[PDB]
Amino acid sequence: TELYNTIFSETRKFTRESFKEIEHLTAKLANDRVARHDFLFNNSIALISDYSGEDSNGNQLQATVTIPNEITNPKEYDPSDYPLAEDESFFKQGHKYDYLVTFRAGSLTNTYEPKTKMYKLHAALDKLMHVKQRKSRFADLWRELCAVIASLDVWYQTTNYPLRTYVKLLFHKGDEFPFYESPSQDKIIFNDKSVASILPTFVYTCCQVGTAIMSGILTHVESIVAMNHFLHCAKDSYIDEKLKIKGIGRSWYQEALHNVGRATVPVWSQFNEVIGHRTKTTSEPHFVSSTFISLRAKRAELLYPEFNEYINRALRLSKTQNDVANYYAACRAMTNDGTFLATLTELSLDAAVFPRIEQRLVTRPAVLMSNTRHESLKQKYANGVGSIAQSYLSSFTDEIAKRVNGIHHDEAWLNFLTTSSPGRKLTEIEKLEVGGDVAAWSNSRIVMQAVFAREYRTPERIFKSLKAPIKLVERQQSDRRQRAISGLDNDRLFLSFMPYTIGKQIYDLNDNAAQGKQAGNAFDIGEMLYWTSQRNVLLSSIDVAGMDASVTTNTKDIYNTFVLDVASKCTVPRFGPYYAKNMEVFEVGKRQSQVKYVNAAWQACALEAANSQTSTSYESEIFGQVKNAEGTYPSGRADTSTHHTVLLQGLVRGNELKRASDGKNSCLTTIKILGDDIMEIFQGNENDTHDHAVSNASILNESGFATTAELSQNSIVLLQQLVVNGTFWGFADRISLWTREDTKDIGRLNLAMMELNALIDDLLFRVRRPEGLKMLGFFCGAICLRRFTLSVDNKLYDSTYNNLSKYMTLVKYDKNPDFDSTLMSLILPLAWLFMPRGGEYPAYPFERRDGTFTEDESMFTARGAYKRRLLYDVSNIREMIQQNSMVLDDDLLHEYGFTGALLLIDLNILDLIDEVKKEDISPVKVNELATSLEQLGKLGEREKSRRAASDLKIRGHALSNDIVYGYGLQEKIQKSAMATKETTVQSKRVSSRLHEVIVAKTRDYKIPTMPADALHLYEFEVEDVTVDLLPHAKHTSYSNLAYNMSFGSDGWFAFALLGGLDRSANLLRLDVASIRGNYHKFSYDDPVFKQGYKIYKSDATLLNDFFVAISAGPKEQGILLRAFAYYSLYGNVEYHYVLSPRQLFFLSDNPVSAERLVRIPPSYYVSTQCRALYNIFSYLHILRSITSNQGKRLGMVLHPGLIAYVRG
Amino acid sequence: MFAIDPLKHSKLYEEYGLYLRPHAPTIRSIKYASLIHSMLAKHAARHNGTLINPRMYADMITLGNTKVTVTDIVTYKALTEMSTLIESFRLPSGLALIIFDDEKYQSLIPNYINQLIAYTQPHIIPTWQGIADFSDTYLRSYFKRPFELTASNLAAPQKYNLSPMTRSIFNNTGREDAVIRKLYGYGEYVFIRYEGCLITWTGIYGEVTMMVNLSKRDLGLDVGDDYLKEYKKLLFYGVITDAIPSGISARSTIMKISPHKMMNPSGGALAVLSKFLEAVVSTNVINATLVVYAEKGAGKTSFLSTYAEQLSLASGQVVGHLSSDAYGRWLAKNKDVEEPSFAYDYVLSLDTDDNESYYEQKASELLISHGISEVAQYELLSVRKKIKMMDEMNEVLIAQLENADTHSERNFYYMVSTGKTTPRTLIVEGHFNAQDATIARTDTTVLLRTINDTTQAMRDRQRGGVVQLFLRDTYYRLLPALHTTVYPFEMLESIRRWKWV
RNA sequence: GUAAUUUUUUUUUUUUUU
RNA sequence: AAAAAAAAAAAAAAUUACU
Ligand SMILES: [Mg+2]
Ligand SMILES: [Mg+2]
Ligand SMILES: [Mg+2]
Repeated sequence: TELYNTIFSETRKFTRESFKEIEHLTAKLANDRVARHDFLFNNSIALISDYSGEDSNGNQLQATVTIPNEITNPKEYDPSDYPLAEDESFFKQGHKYDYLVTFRAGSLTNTYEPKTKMYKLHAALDKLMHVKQRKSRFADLWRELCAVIASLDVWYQTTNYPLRTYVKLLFHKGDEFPFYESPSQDKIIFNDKSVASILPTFVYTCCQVGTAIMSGILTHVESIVAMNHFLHCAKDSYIDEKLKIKGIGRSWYQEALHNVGRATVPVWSQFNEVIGHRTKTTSEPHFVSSTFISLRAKRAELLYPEFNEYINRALRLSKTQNDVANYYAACRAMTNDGTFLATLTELSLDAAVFPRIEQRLVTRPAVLMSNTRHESLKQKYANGVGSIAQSYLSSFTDEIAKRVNGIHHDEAWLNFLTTSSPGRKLTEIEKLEVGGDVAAWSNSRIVMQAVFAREYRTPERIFKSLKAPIKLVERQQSDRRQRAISGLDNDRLFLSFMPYTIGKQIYDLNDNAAQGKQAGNAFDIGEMLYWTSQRNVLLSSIDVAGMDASVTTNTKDIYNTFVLDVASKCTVPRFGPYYAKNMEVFEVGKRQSQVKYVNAAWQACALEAANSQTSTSYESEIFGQVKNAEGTYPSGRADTSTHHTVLLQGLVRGNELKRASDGKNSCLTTIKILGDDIMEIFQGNENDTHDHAVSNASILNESGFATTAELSQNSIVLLQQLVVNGTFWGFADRISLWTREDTKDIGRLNLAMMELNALIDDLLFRVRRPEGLKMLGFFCGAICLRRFTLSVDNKLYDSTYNNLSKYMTLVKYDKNPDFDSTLMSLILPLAWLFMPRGGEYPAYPFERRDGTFTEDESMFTARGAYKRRLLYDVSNIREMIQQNSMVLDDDLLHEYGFTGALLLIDLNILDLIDEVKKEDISPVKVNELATSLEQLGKLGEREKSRRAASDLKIRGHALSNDIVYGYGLQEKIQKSAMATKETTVQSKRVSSRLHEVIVAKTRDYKIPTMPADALHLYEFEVEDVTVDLLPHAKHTSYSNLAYNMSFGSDGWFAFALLGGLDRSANLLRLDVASIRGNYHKFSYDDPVFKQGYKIYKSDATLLNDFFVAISAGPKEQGILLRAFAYYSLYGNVEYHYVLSPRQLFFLSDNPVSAERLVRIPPSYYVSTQCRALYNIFSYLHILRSITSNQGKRLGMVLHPGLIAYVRG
Repeated sequence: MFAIDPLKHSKLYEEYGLYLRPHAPTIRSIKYASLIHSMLAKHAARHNGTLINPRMYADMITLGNTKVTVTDIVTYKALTEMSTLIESFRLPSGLALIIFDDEKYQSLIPNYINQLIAYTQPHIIPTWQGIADFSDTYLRSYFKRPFELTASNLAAPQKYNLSPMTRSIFNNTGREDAVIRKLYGYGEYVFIRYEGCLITWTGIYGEVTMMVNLSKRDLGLDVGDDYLKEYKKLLFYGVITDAIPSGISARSTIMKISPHKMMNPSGGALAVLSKFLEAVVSTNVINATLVVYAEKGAGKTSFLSTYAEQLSLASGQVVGHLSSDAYGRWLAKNKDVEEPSFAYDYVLSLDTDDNESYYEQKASELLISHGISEVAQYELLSVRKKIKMMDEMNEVLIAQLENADTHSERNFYYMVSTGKTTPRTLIVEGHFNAQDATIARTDTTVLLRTINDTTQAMRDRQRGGVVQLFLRDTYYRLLPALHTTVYPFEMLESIRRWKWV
């Protein structure tokens, strides 16, 4: 009757009775809130105050539950906590609180006359408490708390843990919940007004703290230290106190690692291989031990004194490097609440986007060639930091200038507009001219360009944009400020397109720009893993504090001098509305005017650099229109990241030439830069490496940047990835399973499960217990997302219910709301979670009819069509090949509920919904709009690539339109026209069409089978022979290289068997990723690769037309052909499966690494594709069954029908 | 084929001094291009304002080498129509597309013509001082050819082989067109009309030309007059067309004045200036502020006070105006006061020229620590010695911009703009681009240029001429032209073009 | 556990003053 | 018929995530 007393809680297996029991107990928690209130606040939970247990490293710790008085008895709302200026035009200049202050919920009353300043301030302060706090990822917040508490109960088989008393001592105020969230009003309603204003967020803090316990990061006694620390910050203002101690509670680990003294660590080769292990010293240099003094004093007075004694204990009780790594993982969970930090955008404005002026002022360069209006066409630096940066950068201006000449910049701008982002707002006079449907789609950059295509070559288009304001728009992020961003219109975004195109070319001439976290696996940290394995090396992960605001108007000129140099050496006619022509010009030394030939790239860059207005504007409900001060880099632009990257690498690499011309050597080996992230690695003498690092920091101060120097001997950070002595420390708190930033819970069904699957995958190699991460996600899919609510027409309400009730349980609502249709929830079976095209979640052992169980599927278990095998696996494949039958045992699959689960998948509800939405898109308007965009770039090569697609489709091969480059313009205008929400007339057509398919499918539903399913009929037998471990198993037994890869664990053993990444495969992936613009991460599952590889194997002689259809130039044709040639060594088309790079972070991508572990009889090789096929069968089985792998060799058996399907 | 049809907009070309020859192979060609314009505009209107194949259009018109004939039919219906028209011309080549090098001319080109320029090689006619050269091939054959009458040239139209059908008259005699027309027999000739002036002065380095937006009668100046006489009219309406530094100074005299074409204001200027007039007029904006940067010695205070009255009279509201020395003169008095006053009427009373600035006191004692006391000692230094002193003056400026303290620059402008009794409209002047982060939160900052050699107005003055020249060089080194450049005649033109109520 | 909310217009009745 | 206040019915415009 209780979740911790179930038999699934003691066996962790799915029998026909354990499964039906957990199914009914979890559906009871998802439907009604009386059961949830009963589950969370039952009187059987005895409150505990004193606790004692082991810390994260096995030492004894004692804690006491402490809830401050300011949370139980909050104060009255003080109106002086949010002051205003004497003009009342904005908030006060220096105001203490940018976030929600802790006060009594009912203490905030709005007793002012409407349309008044103090009325607006209170109508907005009300939205801060009731609207900016409801941020849930999957479901209601009380449902998400039930999911965390259910898993903590089923895992520990008890209820006496400290997190239960926190839940009861915080939210149990009466016989109902203190507050709820109404999805209709999009608001949080308070039932108890005598409650703290900040409590709705602490429901997420409990979710996050319980998530770290399931993860192995925190223990039960450490959950007290963590919850006591969070409640201590909420005494005055939660978010303001957390941001103020975020770094001080984390930067202690470098001192704790120094005191360890020695460490045995793995050693990395240059080619991404662990080649040995060594014992080194972890003592820091003398200039690092000097910062231990100032940091000791800051912790002693700013930190919660119970939290400080945990750090002092972590710092004295650590004996190995694995000790510091475990204590450090806990202090991230103690200082990161897990939520996304949100407030009023007027309150975070001055702290996020206001310009700031650091050490030194940056001076101008000498103008050499000027305009008729005295606007610099060409300049040069006399001295300073501009002279130092250009000494390195001016040596790329000739090679870049010729790469720019070989680009069609008008077609490049049309591909840059792959964004459906707003820009501005249409005008009614303008709106009337286009008419109807078109204006409904104008929230996109590609559609605003199509409407105004008549004036693309008109120069007045530019000047009209200097009259429009830059709309400010902000985003959220965990553990940081709000950081408003600028949204430019298509015209101001155009003036930044040539400075972007120019500075992007230098990425091809250096190796000091980080590609990013493109690969998604350990290939991103491959350089750090190597350089942190060397000796006599100094590691510098230096950070520019608020670079976006620190860039002043004269600092931007250092990049202008670079762009204007390139533009003057190129020959570009007809860029936008510009053309090359003779121009009257002023020169230095000469007294009258000259005449020069200025090309189009020079005219665009020269106009942009001399008309710079960076101030953004936010329209506030309180103050009207609010404008920023001038100077902050807009950061919504084409060249916002290439500017920071080019400016920083010219200062670091130019200081290398400055020191050489002064008689000083450089100890600098590599630098990696991405935006404002810098990573410097010096190797050499101790005083030589310190000398070079100090002058590098001093040249950054001379450029008006403030920065803190965190130098280390044995740790380095880049892009939120910490590497310490050849070991990766993951940041598990940076991933919120329970909160999200966008107020659009995309993924109404079967796509939220893809979002949860993608979030669990990111957590595996940054967590200490991935098996507790599986129990968590299982209960999230069983409680948070198990209902599917849609509105059904009343004339079909009883027909859909009576027909669907035979497979699944449905919920209905009020009979008559006095409307046409009423809404109807749908409760899907638990078996839906583990099914393909459904939940696709790792399963627990199901019980077969003969009494044996299936495999306990791990976190490395593949998805896709591979999940279909579980249907035959519970049907005893082993017994199935003995009888030579291919049958499903439909009776047993019905008891668990797979028949009802697979039926719901066959309705294809989401696909069905999008068909009624595209019926309202008029293709006459999409084609007319696409016709006018084609007159802007290249005059052709859309029809040509479209015809190549159709002349391809006439044969066996038919590409999807998103792949074809000729439909690139349409596919966006479809997205632009489909971005609209569903209307009420469309909900009827959905209900009508959904009703037709239910009476069509539910007649006699049997689980269907294809002939290709014979490939699933294979098994394995355990021999008595122990396979040998790879030699890098000894090298990883000291100081494991991930939190989930400790010695003896399942992630450690999978490395000792399969090995590490395939260096040759990841290299060919980084190439095919750099061929696609506006493309973050490429995987071998991508449509262009999968569709192109399918023809490369079937009909290679048609591969040229494929290249014309996708518009692959000779460079990308070689990059794709080179990857098709390698993937064919191990790839397969017939047996599809899906692994993620974040999932196999350190593990091998190539299935062939598993053929040394399995023995296959040579009589089974009956076809040319058998070898690659059998390598997959064993590669997927060893990753799925890794929890019971004791290191024995396997023998493969095959169904006689599998052999028949392969022969032909 | 001109980019703007001269048969329709004949008054536009008359502004440049271009009068159509009366009504030949050239008479036939200007009629043909007028038919192509009407056809192109009719075709563009039928697909959302765009031509469907701008490359086929450009090749048929400008090269004359393409024929489209029906023997799909709906996609080439417009190109078949343009084809039979151009066949009927029977030209030996194609019509070249002609453009001027004027910003005003380029702003009036139709949209469909701009779509052709990407697929043609246009013939761009240059302009010297806003006037296209009449010696061009196409300008000589299509329009009348001007004949400039001067004082050493005044004679009957018979002394030269002038015909009223081929020549227009540019009267530069200084006398009325009515006396010239009747006392010398030019009754049948067409005179060109210029509304501006073009003055030539004597400079320190040579001779300086200046274009003024006033008539030679309105501007009361003749040959030999002084630069200081009628100075405010030159400053409000004049733009010097030389490279900076020009040699203009208070010792310049006029060598020559002539009627000239009147200048057009820039488009990027009128856009940023009308972006400021939106905030003045709107009710969704509480405080409006225009920041104006200029070089030290440009004469921006004398102008921006008149600009502020003309804005107050047109908008009907009160306009405040802080000088560029407002903060330094306040800081000189209240640097030791613990709780100084930030009232607008108190700050406004310190903004007089008799109050010394804080930055002038520090640069005075700085120039003494190096031994500089006169302008002649300063001009003798090398560039590296000067730059080494400006770096020490940059340390005095950074200390007032780095934080937001009681006496900081950011707090000063905050407590002044957000005051209860401060005007709603403010015009603040600045010195260098780093004050972007301190002066009021705005969306419109401009850089003002005048007719002034700023280094010459600083060394030809009194009241500490060496500190004034030193600070001019220090600020110049911190103020590039990275914000939109405006002129006094453009800032006054924006007020007139705005529709008040 | 739904389909509401801002401001503006028109006609429809209610009550108050001339 | 001059106005004010509320009730019903219909129309108008209207919340927003840059690179
Ligand atoms: Mg960093
Ligand atoms: Mg930064
Ligand atoms: Mg950063």
